[PDB]
Amino acid sequence: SARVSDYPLANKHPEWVKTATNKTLDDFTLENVLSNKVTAQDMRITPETLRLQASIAKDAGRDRLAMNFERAAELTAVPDDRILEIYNALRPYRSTKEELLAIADDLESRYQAKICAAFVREAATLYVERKKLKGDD
Amino acid sequence: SARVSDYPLANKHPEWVKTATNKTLDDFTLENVLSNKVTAQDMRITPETLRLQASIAKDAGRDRLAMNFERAAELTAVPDDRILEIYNALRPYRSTKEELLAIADDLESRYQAKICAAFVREAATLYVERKKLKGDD
Amino acid sequence: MRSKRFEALAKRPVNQDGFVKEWIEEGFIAMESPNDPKPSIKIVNGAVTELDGKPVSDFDLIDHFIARYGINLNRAEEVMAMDSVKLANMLCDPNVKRSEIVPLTTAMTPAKIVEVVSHMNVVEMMMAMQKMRARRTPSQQAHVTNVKDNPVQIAADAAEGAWRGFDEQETTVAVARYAPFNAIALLVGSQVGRPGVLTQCSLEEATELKLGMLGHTCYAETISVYGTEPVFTDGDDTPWSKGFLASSYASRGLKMRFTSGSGSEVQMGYAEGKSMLYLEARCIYITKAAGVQGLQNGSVSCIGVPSAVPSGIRAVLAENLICSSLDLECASSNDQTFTHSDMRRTARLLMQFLPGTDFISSGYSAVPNYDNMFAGSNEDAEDFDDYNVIQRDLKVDGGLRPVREEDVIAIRNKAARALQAVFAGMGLPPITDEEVEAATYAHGSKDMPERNIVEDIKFAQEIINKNRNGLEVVKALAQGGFTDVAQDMLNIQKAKLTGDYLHTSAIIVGDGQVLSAVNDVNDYAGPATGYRLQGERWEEIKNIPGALDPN
Amino acid sequence: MRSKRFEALAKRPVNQDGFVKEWIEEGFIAMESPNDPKPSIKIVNGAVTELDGKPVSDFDLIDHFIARYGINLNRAEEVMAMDSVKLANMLCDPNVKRSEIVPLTTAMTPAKIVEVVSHMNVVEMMMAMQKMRARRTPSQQAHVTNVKDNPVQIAADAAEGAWRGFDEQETTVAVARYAPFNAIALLVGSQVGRPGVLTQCSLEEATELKLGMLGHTCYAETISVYGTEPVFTDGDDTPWSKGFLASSYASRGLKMRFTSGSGSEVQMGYAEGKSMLYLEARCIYITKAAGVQGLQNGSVSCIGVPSAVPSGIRAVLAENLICSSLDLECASSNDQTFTHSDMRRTARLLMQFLPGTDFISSGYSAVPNYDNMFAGSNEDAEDFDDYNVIQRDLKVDGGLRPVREEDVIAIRNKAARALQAVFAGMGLPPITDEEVEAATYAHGSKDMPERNIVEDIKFAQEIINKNRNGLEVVKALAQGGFTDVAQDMLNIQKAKLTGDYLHTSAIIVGDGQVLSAVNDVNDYAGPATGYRLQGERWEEIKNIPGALDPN
Amino acid sequence: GFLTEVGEARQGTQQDEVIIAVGPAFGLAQTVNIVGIPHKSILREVIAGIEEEGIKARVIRCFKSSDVAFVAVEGNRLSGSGISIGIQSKGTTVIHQQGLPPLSNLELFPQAPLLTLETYRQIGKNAARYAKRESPQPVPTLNDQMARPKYQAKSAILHIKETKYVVTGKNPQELRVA
Amino acid sequence: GFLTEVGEARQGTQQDEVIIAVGPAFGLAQTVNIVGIPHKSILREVIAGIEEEGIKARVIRCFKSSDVAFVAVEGNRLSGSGISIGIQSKGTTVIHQQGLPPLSNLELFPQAPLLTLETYRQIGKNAARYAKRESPQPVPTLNDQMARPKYQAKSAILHIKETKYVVTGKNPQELRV
Ligand SMILES: [K+]
Ligand SMILES: [K+]
Ligand SMILES: [N+]
Ligand SMILES: [N+]
Ligand SMILES: [N+]
Ligand SMILES: [N+]
Repeated sequence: SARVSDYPLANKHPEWVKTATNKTLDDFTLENVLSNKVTAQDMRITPETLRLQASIAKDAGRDRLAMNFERAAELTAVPDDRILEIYNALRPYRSTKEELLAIADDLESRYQAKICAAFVREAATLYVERKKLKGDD
Repeated sequence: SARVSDYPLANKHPEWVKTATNKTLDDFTLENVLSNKVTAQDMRITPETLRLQASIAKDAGRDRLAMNFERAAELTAVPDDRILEIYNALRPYRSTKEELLAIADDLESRYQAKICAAFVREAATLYVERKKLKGDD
Repeated sequence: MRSKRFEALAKRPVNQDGFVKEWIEEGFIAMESPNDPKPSIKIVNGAVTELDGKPVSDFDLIDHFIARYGINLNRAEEVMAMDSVKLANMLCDPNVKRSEIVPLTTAMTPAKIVEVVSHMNVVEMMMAMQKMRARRTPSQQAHVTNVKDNPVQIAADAAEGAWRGFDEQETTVAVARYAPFNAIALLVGSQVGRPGVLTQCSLEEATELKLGMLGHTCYAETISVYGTEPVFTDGDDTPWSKGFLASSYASRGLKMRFTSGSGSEVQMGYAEGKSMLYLEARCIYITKAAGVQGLQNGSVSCIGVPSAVPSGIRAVLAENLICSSLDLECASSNDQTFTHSDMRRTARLLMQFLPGTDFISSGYSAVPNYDNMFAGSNEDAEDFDDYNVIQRDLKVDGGLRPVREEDVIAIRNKAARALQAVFAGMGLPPITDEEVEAATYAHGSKDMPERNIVEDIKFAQEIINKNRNGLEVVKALAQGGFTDVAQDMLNIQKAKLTGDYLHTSAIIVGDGQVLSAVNDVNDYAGPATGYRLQGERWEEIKNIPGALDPN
Repeated sequence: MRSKRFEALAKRPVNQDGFVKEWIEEGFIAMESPNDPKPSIKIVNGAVTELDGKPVSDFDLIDHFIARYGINLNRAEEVMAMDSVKLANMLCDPNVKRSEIVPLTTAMTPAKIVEVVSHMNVVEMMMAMQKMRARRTPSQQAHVTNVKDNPVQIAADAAEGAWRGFDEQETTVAVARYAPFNAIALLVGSQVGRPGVLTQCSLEEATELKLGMLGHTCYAETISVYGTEPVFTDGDDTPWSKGFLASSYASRGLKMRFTSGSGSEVQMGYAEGKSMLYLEARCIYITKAAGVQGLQNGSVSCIGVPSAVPSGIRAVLAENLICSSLDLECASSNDQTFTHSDMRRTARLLMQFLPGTDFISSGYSAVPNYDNMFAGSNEDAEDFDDYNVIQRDLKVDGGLRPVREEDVIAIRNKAARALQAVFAGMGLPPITDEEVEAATYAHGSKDMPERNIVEDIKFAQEIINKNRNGLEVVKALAQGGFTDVAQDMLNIQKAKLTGDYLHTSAIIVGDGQVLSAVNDVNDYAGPATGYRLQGERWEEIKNIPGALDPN
Repeated sequence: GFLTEVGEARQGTQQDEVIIAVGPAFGLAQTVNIVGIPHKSILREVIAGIEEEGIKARVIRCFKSSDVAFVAVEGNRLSGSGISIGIQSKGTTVIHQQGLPPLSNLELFPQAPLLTLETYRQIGKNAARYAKRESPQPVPTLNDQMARPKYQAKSAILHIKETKYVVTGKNPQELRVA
Repeated sequence: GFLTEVGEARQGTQQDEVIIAVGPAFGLAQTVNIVGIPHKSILREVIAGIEEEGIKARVIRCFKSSDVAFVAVEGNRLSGSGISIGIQSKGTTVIHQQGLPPLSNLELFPQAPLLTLETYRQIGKNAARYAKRESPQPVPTLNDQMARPKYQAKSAILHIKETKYVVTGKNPQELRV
């Protein structure tokens, strides 16, 4: 658990910051990019980092910000296209309760995104009540 | 003495404002002006009134204002043209120490404007030191 | 090869304004100058021996006057030791009463109080002003003049100004000899717009006092004071001559205030290396010392000097704050042109407008600026609609209101016929029915028939040389079938007899009701307290022209 | 017969503005409406059963979202019982710490907090905003667009904006398909003006997210939320879809905030009879609930609705205050046209300018308004000199600075050549030397050579369809002889990896140094405390063009 | 009364048509756009621009939502070409394409006050051009910084009024342009 | 150097003259008014306007004060007709009358930037007209609301510089053009 004192990570604990492929903040130089020793696949924020920031946000008195960072940590594992699919699925009149619940299961089982999975189940339940499911318009 | 609880005089104690002719603020109607029962000579603020206001200003925590009202009560007795004469006399390089001291004596003995007389003597003394008497330009 | 971006910016009006780099030597610096004296006070046997690092042996007339009359020496040393930051905090703290502040501020030295407000940014200064303003209710003052000293126009424009909300109006002359006419016109029109509106005619000191003696003015404002002895001398007075003049106006039952403003010393050659704020502080104290109830400051007519240097407009608000904090009525300028930019001038005005002062403007031009004989106001007749809109936008009482053309026209007309009757009665160069209708629909002198200046100038001086007083005007009105206006003028006369309106911030509203800092004590204590725009006044401010009912 | 006075006033620009009379049934009232709910909170077993007079059985998605995530239920009931006037007093009291406030406000219900700020006038609101603003240092955001979606111009203007001081810049498109080009141009130009300047491209949600995934934007701001369920629906989202979208942006290392603003519900047909302020309050809480760090509000694009009614602009400042008080970064609008009057728009701007906010303007137009694709900003390129002058006048840091033509020209040129090299490298429709030089000296698109829109539109879509990411841009720059710019682009990408700039109010200054509310905590405690314009920054603000030296 | 509702609109069978979807009050409760141009003249010109390109024009009225984007989407669903044109009584117009997100489009005209009858003809023409799967130059961008200052309040009010004719679940109605 | 100091100016003998009193730096430290008009051209035109009326013109330099009002007064006391014309290097001009309060006058021109050579000729002729004890139509009122915005700062600077040449107690000096 990091705290305000530990922030900014880039300044206080740069070593705490490692990428998906496991590269250092320093490894991202023009050269390593031109020689491809580092590529787009090495430049994604890790769920670890996001969780260190949620800790700092919590220490800064921002629980909701931390919660958001928590969910974000879970989503770093979800493919770009799948993220867009989920988001669209949550928009008004797009899905059926079943499809949302199905999205939830996938999030939890395939991605271990428990937090996000419950968020989606909650939406599903409320979407029924407030009529924002496919066919409700 | 007149208090802030007595202000506005016109509202609280109208009778406190009467001319030396026992005329009241109400006798100042167009009628009495067209019939001349009331003239420009009946329309001057009396030293009594001004002293009532000085009291009120003092009660309002404004001593400088009351002091100004006190000097004003003294000047209600000085002729318009004499007022103008004194004022001019106090302007830069207009008079000599003697003339100012002379004005002072006049104020004190002829108009019994004690306070204003001292004010002028004070000026006279400082005008010497600061060089604002005639010939100092 | 020029950048079209900068060519577009180069054409901007704001770039026509006069800007300069600080010149510490000649006091060409708004405030917080290095040459300004450090606050200090040394009292012996009840008399100041040292004031702001200066020994009494070197006191000039201003030091002397300030030291002897301007400072509450009983708490002077006590407050001097207090922390200026702490004091500045108290000014804007919504929870420190104005009544708790004044005893401390009126005990500070010029340098001390300047040091205090200098620790503040404009948001803090406004927060403080709403609390320090003497009168609880804010008000406005307008200029009513024209390039031809045309009396018919003045009476008309004056009646409109009064109709729009101005509680104090002021006129002046292009050609001095015209004064009596202007003053009478102003007085007559104002009373038609709204009985109670106080009127003044700004002239040379001695001349203006006589005009008041003759009964053609309700009060006087431009009774000047200056920050340095040399400049005060060129002003043709001393702290004593002006103090005397202050008590003379009072002895005639006339309300008055002094006029000062940042930058005048610089404009007149002798700033004595001090900042405009420091010098202006001296003027504020001279005013206090004299026993004068209010002051017209905030640079006023020399607005172009502090505005040309850094933090100039912030300094302008600072001096207004020093004034109110010293328990003095403040007619906060916003009456003189200093910029070609609407954005810039609006920013300058909002400093006083937002928090509100005794007189948000001590000269909003009630006529288009080409007719403004004070060389232009920060606002004029053409801004009226915008002013009512900003009042509506921010829910701020700017002291004015939206009006109907039909009403304005009627009032302007009644004011022209009223004056016509006065001129006929007193046997002065006649006002033709053409001039009357012209003045009824004019926007400025451009719409007025040319008058015989030489003839008016004659009869104008005659009123003075033959001591023709205001009663002649009251009678002419009465015989002219204007019994109403005549009584109104008499009622104004009554006020001078009772002296109520001689008190701090006093103005006359409603049915000849004085409204001053005595009976309308500002009681600001944070949100939901103090003056609040609401009720009928709010409804009045809300109803501007163009507000379509969405149905 | 017409009064010339009113004819002159009738021609006034402000009279071209749209004004309306309150229509309470359709929520066409800025704030303090009678249909607004009274504050209330009822919690059972840690779950709200009643929110502002509304029973949970009736909650819409907004109520549900707010009740469950937006309010600290631990202190909710305690704060509800507190006196709203006392609370409002605490907001503007310079001696009540921001850290003491936040725990209370973040526990209030939408109606509760609205009731509090409504007890305030704009002066008290500003006094509070200077203390409630999350980041200690104020900042600015600019619009960088043009009617032709011309990429060369965008790059140049972006470089200038960055040079003038903007720490966040935003572009958008006239023709959607152009987006990729605008985004890249904006990002390239900005980094040339000042490495660290964050950039965004406002598009339809799903589209904007993908553009951020491809690496062509630094953050996203126009992630909308609404005050009523039916309007949120036509907005094509729910509190959950947006909350999810917020977490998605964060999971890619991108900083983001929501966008709302008074009047949107009215503009979109369903105000549900509530005041613009109450509904906006719900948006502010929707934002807090979602875990989003900041919010762009203060009416924003619907500024024409609240400004048409009484106290509209006062309501705009109030919503900005609700935002900051709720411990959220606030990009305070001042980015949209609502009036033909310079005076009027200036007044609206000063409400945030004077006290300072995280982003004084969330879209000051860095190009002349004819090129502003958000249908006009409350300020634009032609106001640049006036803005620097007001800064100098009031000694207020507006986040910008005076600049030299020679410098602007250079930076604008380097940005055109850089983008040219980017386009050549990625094999996009070429940028000819004519276009480069044109962009170097342009003031707007009128000065730019016509481009093959059909061709650009093609390659623009290709970048999307073939998922061409920002690395292609970094390499093109490197091989194009712009090693420095490529590195800078890289450094900005490294910021996304660390997550530091995802915190409240974060921006990147100096040498890749994040500046947020975490390491730049606002510590306002009255005069001489908190942020103060001074030192070299003040010197920078003072040196505007035209300042002559008297010597 | 130039518009007559003739039963629920059905999906288009041939790709040579473009659907014009208008708000629930278009031609009814409201008969002119934000700046006075009669609805009849507007539709006529849009129709003209479409046919002028060799494409058929089919007009329907949407009720599920008064929002112009959704009105257009309801339309592109029934369009044999997949291209439709949404128009609110106040004038706002959009060129939509079946398959695009609701709040996305091919071309948008965000400032109703600036559209002229020539503009409406241009819109219908480009729509017909998109139906023929061509890549027409976008209709020139119209932008007036003072548009909102002068008409936003009116725009909101007109929309408030049209929205009163919104009916949830009520499918589009094909119209007979008398 | 069109001006030469010829000893302390003496009181006027006949009422057929009008005195032109100019600041201590007029024609010296400063040679043009606030808007570039050469002092020589201004003086020449004022003199012309004077004589064109049949009155003699006598030019003097005041030192006691740089204030235009007092400069004019120092002059009206030596004027055989009692009328004088004060002019500061920056251009500000005033028509004074012996016996009038220092800060009062017959005619004043408070906006130097708006004065043209034709105006200065008008000034000189009305002055000569006042010396003949006539009642001339006052010179048309010139007023520019932007005058101050553009020139007040400059005005103050110029005046600050001319004031450096003020000498207390030093009586006026007769001038030769
Ligand atoms: K005034
Ligand atoms: K923005
Ligand atoms: N005066
Ligand atoms: N001053
Ligand atoms: N967006
Ligand atoms: N909102």
